[PDB]
Amino acid sequence: TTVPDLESDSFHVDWYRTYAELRETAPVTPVRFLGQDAWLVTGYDEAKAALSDLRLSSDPKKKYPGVEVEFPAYLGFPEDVRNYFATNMGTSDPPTHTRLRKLVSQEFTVRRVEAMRPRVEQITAELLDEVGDSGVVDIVDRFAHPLPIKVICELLGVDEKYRGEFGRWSSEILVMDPERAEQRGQAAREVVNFILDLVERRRTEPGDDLLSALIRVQDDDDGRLSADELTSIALVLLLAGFESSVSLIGIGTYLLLTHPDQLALVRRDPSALPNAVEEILRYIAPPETTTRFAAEEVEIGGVAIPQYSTVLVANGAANRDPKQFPDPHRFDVTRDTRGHLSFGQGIHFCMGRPLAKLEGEVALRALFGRFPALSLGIDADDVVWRRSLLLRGIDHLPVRLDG
Ligand code: HEM
Ligand SMILES: CC(=O)N1CCN(c2ccc(OC[C@H]3CO[C@](Cn4ccnc4)(c4ccc(Cl)cc4Cl)O3)cc2)CC1
Repeated sequence: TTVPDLESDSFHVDWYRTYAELRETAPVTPVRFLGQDAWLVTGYDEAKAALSDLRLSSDPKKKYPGVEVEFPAYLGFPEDVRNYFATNMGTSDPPTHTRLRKLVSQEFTVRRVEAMRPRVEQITAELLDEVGDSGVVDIVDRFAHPLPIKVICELLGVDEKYRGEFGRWSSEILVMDPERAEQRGQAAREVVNFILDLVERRRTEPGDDLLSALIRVQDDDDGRLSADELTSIALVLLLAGFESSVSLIGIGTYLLLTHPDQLALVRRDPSALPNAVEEILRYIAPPETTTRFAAEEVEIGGVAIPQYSTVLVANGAANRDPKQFPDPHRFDVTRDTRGHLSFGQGIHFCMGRPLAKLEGEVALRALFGRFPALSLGIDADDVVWRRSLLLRGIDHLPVRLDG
C-alpha cells in the first residue's frame, strides 16, 4: 500500500484537502517522514483518544531495550542539546510531569498574565504608530512578530541587546529539512548557550520577573526545580513566546482579511472577538502536529499501533473533522468552537493559553480598529505558508494600510 510522505507538497499545499482524503480512508494510518516510519492520526475522536492515553509517552529521553528513538522535533540535535530541550513539562510523563507543572503554575499565573495587559496594549499602540497610515508594509515583520517578542522578553527579563539573534535561531528550528539538519543543530546549540547565560545572570541579579520567581520557587513535598529543569523550562517558555503568538496574529490577520463578512461582525460587535480568536485557532491550528511514543502496543480507532512506534497526532486535521465540526472548511467567528485541539488536551494542555488569548485579542482589535481600510497587499492565493508541521505560520504578509 502507498505510504504518504509528510515531506511532499501534498502536506504543504492546500494540505487540509490531503488530511481530509486520508481521514475518510483511515483516521489512523502509517506514514513516512524524515526517513522514519510513523503513524498519523487525523480523526477527531482518535486524536482525542491518543492524547488521553498515557501509554503514549511525551518523553524523548526515556531509553527502551534495543530501540533508537529519533523524534522529528529534534532533528539534528546532539544528545546534550536535546536534553536541554527535553527536560520540561511538555517532554515528561507523570509523576515528573506533575511536579514540574505544579511548581511552574505557582508563578506562571493568570494574575501575572493579566497584570501585563496594560503593557501589552501600550506595546501594540507603539508598534502601530511606527508603521504609518498609508502604503504597503509587511505586517508580520513590523507587528505580528515584534509584539510577542517584546512581551515574552519583559516577562522573562531578557534584554533587547540579545533579541534579534535569538529570533534567527528560533526560525531555523521551526523547519525540519534533512538537508539543513546541521544548521538546525547549530542554531539549537546557540539557543542552549544563550539560555545558560541568561539563567546564570538572573541568579546573580534577581528581579521581579518570571525567571527570578521560578528560581526560588519551592514546595514542601515537591521541593524545587533543579538547575537542568530550570534551564529547560526557561528555554521552552522563551521559544513559545517567540513563535506561537506570531502565527496566531499573522494567520488571524490573513483570515479576517479574506473573509470580509466575518471581519464586519468583529468590527460591528467587539464582544465577538474572543470567539473569533478561538475560531482562528480552530481553522488553522499553528501546532499542526504533536508527537507521542508508544511505550506499549496501543489500539486507536480499531487500529493496533505496535509498541515503540512514533505517533504523530495531527491536531489541525482533527479540528477539521466533519464529525465534530460541521462544515469544517468554513471559517465562522460565530460557530461553537468548544472542543478544538489547538491548545492540546489532557495533562499537557497548553500553560500559555491565557497569554496567547490576551496577545491575540489585543493585537487584532487594535490592528483593525485602527486601519478601517486595511486590505491584503497581494493575491490571497499568492500567500506563502511556512513549510512546518511543528508550527504553521506566515513569514511575510504584505498589507495596504490606507486601502
Ligand atoms: C497560538 C498559541 C499557542 C498554541 C496554539 C499552543 C499550543 C500548544 C499545544 C497544542 C500544546 C500541547 C502539546 C502536547 O500535547 O504535546 C502546548 C503545550 C504547552 N505550551 Fe503552548 N501554545 C500556544 C502558546 C503558548 C505560550 C504563549 C506559552 C508560554 C509562554 C506556551 C507554553 C506551553 C507549555 C509550557 C506547554 C507544555 C504543557 C505541559 O506539557 O504540561 N504555549 N501548547
Ligand atoms: C516525543 C517527542 O518527539 N516530543 C516533540 C514535541 N514535544 C514537546 C516539546 C516541548 C513542548 O513545550 C512547548 C514549547 C515547547 O514546544 C514548542 C511548541 N509549542 C509552542 C506552544 N506550545 C507548544 C516547541 C517545541 C519543540 C520545538 Cl523543536 C519547537 C517548538 Cl516552537 O514550544 C511541549 C511538547 C513532545 C513530543
